[PDB]
Amino acid sequence: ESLTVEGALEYVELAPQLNLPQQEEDADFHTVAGLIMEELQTIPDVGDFADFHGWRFEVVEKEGQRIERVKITKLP
Repeated sequence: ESLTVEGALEYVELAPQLNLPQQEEDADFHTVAGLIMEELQTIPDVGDFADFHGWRFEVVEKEGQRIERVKITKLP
């Protein structure tokens, strides 16, 4: 599977690689999965997604209640 990360990748680890923008100190999430929950404000099902700074984050696999895998694509 093409362009996917684990839910629990750290923003701090992903972002410098996608040039995502730096976060502030009052950080609301630390992980890809956390990013998704933050934007949605709810428990994402499979195939829920969040758009953020020009990218889309889509939950492809849930293991239980954990977001296991997310698929990163590009927005318009």
